[PDB]
Amino acid sequence: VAPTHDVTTDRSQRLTLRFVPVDREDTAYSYKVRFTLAVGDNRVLDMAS
Amino acid sequence: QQVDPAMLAALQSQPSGVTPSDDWAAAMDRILALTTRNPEAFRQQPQANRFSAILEAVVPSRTNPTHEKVLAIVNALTESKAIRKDEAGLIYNALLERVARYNSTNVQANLDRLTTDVREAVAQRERFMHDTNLGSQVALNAFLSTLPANVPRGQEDYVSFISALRLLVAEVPQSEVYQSGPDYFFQTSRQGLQTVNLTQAFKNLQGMWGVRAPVGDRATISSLLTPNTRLLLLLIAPFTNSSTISRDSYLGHLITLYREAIGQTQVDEQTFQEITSVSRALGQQDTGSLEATLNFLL
Amino acid sequence: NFASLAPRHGSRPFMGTWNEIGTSQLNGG
Repeated sequence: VAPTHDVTTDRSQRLTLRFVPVDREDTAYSYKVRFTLAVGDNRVLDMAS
Repeated sequence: QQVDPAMLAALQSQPSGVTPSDDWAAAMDRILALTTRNPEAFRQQPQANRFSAILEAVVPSRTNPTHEKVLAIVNALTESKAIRKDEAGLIYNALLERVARYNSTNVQANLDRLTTDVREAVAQRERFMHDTNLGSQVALNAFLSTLPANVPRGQEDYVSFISALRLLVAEVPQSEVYQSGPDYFFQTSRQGLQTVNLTQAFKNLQGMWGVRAPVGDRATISSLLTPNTRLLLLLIAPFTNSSTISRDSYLGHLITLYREAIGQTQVDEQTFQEITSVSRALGQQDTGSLEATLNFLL
Repeated sequence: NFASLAPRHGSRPFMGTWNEIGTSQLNGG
């Protein structure tokens, strides 16, 4: 019967979303990146995916 | 093992889970969330199994008990062995064709009268398992309307022996008498031994009720008694007090002495229970735990 | 009870076993 009523969202959380980078800079062998993973406001993140 | 057959009809044709189509008072009991054990259990079912119960409870369905009332009859006929058990799948395949052929308002109310007297007027079947006039009272009241009541010697002890024999087949639910051939018999148990030839016993006891025999005569009755008469007097011994045949008839040499012979074994069996339990308490050969044990008791 | 979350097989909710809450996966355990 696949339950409803506060199993799934009613409310348009985006199913997956592309983060954007900022403050990347180089070395002759290495490479840095940075991200702000803004999981926010009545949602979770599982971090394996 | 069961008492009633319609409960098994209510066990083989009712839904085990609570449904509002048949048990509304228990299905509405849990929709409104008013229950002792696990009250809050109907909100947390989703829209699948709410509307499939909450619609069917405020307006019930209208089912047909025709298939259920006949199992309260077809079971009630096979409990009393009227039908073979290998056969009830045919008669319910024929009764359901019957009561749907000639169906009416009447027959649906006439089966319902018949699923009540196989419940509360089948108490006769509970009755003559106790009074056992299946084959013990009305099958022996033909035997007491067969024997001659005019005995020359011992007119009074003749009608006290059979007064103690009617009590024998009454206080025992298993024993029964019957008509097989031109003579009546009496077995002390179903699936049982010790069949007495009841016609060939009272004919042996006729002309015997007054002897006044002495107490120095044992091995004469091989040509006078018969061992089944000697066994019928064994089966009348525990239900015969000391006031039936008093002291000095030859049955007083038999019926009183048979109670002493039963009186030996009803305390020596307790002795025999002690001996067979002390052979493993000290350590004894179990082959030689019965040879010398019986010789001390016989 | 949290019965409004489990995917119900019929009326009874599908409640898992008791080893489905932790893990003990080490090298040789």
